[PDB]
Amino acid sequence: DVYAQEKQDFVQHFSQIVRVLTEDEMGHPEIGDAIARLKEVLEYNAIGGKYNRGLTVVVAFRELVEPRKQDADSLQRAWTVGWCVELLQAFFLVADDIMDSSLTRRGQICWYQKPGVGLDAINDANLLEACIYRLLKLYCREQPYYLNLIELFLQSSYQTEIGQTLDLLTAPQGNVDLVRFTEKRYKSIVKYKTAFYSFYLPIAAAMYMAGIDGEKEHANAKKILLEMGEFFQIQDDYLDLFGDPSVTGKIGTDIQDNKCSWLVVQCLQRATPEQYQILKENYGQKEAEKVARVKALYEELDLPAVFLQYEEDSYSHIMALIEQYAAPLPPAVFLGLARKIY
Amino acid sequence: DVYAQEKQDFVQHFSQIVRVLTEDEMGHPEIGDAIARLKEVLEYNAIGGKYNRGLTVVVAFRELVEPRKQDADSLQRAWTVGWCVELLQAFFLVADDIMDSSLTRRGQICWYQKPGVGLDAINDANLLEACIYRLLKLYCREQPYYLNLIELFLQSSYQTEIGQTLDLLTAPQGNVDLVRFTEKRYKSIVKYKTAFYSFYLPIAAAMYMAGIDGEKEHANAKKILLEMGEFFQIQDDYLDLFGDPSVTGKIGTDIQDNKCSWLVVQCLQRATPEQYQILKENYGQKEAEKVARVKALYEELDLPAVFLQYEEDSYSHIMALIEQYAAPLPPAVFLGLARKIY
Ligand SMILES: O=P(O)(O)C(Nc1cncc(-c2ccc(OC3CC3)cc2)c1)P(=O)(O)O
Ligand SMILES: O=P(O)(O)C(Nc1cncc(-c2ccc(OC3CC3)cc2)c1)P(=O)(O)O
Ligand code: NI
Ligand code: NI
Ligand code: NI
Ligand code: NI
Ligand code: NI
Ligand code: NI
Repeated sequence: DVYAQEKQDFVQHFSQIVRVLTEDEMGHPEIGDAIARLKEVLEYNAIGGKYNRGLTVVVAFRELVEPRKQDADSLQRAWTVGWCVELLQAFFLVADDIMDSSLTRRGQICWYQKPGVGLDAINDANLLEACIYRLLKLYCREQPYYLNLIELFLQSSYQTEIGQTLDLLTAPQGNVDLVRFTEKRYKSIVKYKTAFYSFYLPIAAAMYMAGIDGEKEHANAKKILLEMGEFFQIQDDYLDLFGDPSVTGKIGTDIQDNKCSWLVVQCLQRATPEQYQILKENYGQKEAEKVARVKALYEELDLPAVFLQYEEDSYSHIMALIEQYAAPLPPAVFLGLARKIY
Repeated sequence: DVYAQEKQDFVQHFSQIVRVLTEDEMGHPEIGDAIARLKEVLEYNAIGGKYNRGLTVVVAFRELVEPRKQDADSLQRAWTVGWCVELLQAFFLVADDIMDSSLTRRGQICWYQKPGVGLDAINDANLLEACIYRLLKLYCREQPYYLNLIELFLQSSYQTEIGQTLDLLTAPQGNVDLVRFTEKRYKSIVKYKTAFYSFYLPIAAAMYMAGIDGEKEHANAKKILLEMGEFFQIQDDYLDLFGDPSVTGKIGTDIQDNKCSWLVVQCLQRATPEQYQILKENYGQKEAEKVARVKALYEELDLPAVFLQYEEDSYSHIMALIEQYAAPLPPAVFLGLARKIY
């Protein structure tokens, strides 16, 4: 597994990231305390996940750059850009966990729930975002791809934010409207909130670093990657209720938060009138017994089986897209990523 | 007054900003509802202030670009970049108002306090930030200053965020430590949280648009502008307690929020032991009668008089800095801005 193989060098590069994002400001001692908070923020919120998004930059870089061009410095830049993706994820999750009223993340209490943090986490999240552009400047300003990367990160953030807006719009608190939860709406939400940044961004970043900047190449890659990302968000939704939190590292809130989850969409597609009313009466509310009734209804409708069938069909479809669209990139770039997520 | 003179054309350019930040996504109808929320967000949070930061870009542009180079399109770009500064301010204020537990802003309820908004405002604030880079791309991508502007905005955001971190660190909730509130610490906080983005950013943006990209020119401008910005934040702190909210458009929260305000710093400098204990017992707490005791102590110490004397000395100092550092830029660039704020 090329990911488990690159993981150790990638993870060890973190203290170098933290050191340069502190060292860069030691010529201004007056911001010492702020920089110390930044370090706490990075340590708590950028470490402890699987690193799949950042590692995808590194793995793809190795597979797209001619081995003779992979010198020490280029590899440093690839690990930094990987870490930029992870910092973006860290920004996103800190803010998302506040907006979703989440409890735990990567097996520890959400940053905003720590005593003494609370809504100061809004600023911390944004500092994580700023660090991306500081690293890009420090490591990539002289490279021909510098502006492509800055623009890719900004664009990906805008897309992701538009997706979060749809997520939040489709899920008003205290307001049960199941008529909004359609398959068409679900697909749009997950394309924007998740697929672009989790799948397109890291590969595209590696493509740009390899000098692959053509509009058609990027469009073909994106065809595969946005579909992979849709599957990934369906799986996240499934695991929100049916996943083991000792493995997922977090407690699900989608039912309580009135979310347009893939589960509720599949539920509505299959439910009788009587089952629809049950869902209506119990969805979107904090009460544990109401949530349990929703989970029981999903179990009654065999949604776990439906998901396992979906995962098989999705995997086959993604593989067919790789056959259609991978060239001229090595298919391994996409296969290695599919292996991680399926 | 050159500001009141440019204000109308600037403010009318807003519906064009809103139209291009909607029109740009009409080739993706699936995000319609998100774009509609974005429009509400822009209307509520980018309109109703004095527009001093955005107008400074426009005024400076007119004074720094040779009149023969001020064609229709360049002026559009100057109004857009002005609006970028205002969108940055909109991002900042939406998030700040949440973190400060504020009630009103520009004479209406804070966006996050509207029923149905609440912490979804975290995402709205970030969308405002994303819009900056979308406008820069749409209007300035072909210009030689495009990367300078992207980098200036990102840098200014990072500085501002580091300043907000210090603000929040120096003001822990439920925790009265007046020993932290020193003059040295106060200056650092306000340089970073306010001076860079409110004063340096808009002028620098105009400088870059005029092709003035030299490190020394920018450093000289910054010497004036960071001091102006310190004065501006002292004044904001004074008005937080002593300003008329029908004029400021907002209710102050600095005492309740345990802030390192210029007022509390001046208070500590002058207070007897007995007055120190009063401050200690009453600062940083929600109770209206405690806040009132703090205000009474500041009045007992003639802090309003101290502020009026400060404003006179600061104005003279800023004018002396303009004499030292304005050349070769027209002094009017700095004088017009000083006139607005003093
Ligand atoms: O990991 P989680 O299951 O919490 C998922 N988290 C997730 C997935 N995709 C995008 C985001 C995201 C991105 C930006 C956000 O806010 C921007 C201002 C920060 C919030 C959330 C968050 P979700 O809540 O969608 O089920
Ligand atoms: O207008 P206000 O009096 O509320 C002032 N607002 C203000 C002044 N300077 C900087 C900010 C600011 C910037 C970024 C922020 O958070 C970034 C993630 C958004 C929060 C606040 C906010 P302050 O609270 O400092 O007295
Ligand atoms: Ni979430
Ligand atoms: Ni979410
Ligand atoms: Ni989820
Ligand atoms: Ni405030
Ligand atoms: Ni504040
Ligand atoms: Ni204030």
